[PDB]
Amino acid sequence: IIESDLERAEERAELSEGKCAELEEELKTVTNNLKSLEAQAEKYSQKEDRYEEEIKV
Amino acid sequence: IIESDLERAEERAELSEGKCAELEEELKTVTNNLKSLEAQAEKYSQKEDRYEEEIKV
Repeated sequence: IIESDLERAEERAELSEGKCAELEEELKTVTNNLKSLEAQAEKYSQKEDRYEEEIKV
Repeated sequence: IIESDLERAEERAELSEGKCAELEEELKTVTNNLKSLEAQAEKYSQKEDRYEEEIKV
């Protein structure tokens, strides 16, 4: 039972590690997509500012 | 011994699950930021156009 629970504890170490690694990849993916969207939103906020500067002009 | 490895493997499952949950929370935070940023990148692209339109007008 204990060996099976070790296999399970280890499986859970692997599953939770596996999944946390999958989440690291999902996280990096959404972080990179966030950075892209943030950079995009920022490029737009910069364009908004360029226009705002030009709007003011 | 197997139990000690189990406890450690379970501990790894808990530590890894800890990380899994932390990454999940970060994933969701970042993903939620991604989504708010998707909304902002688009609202900003729209503002890029509303402002461009204010310039054109």
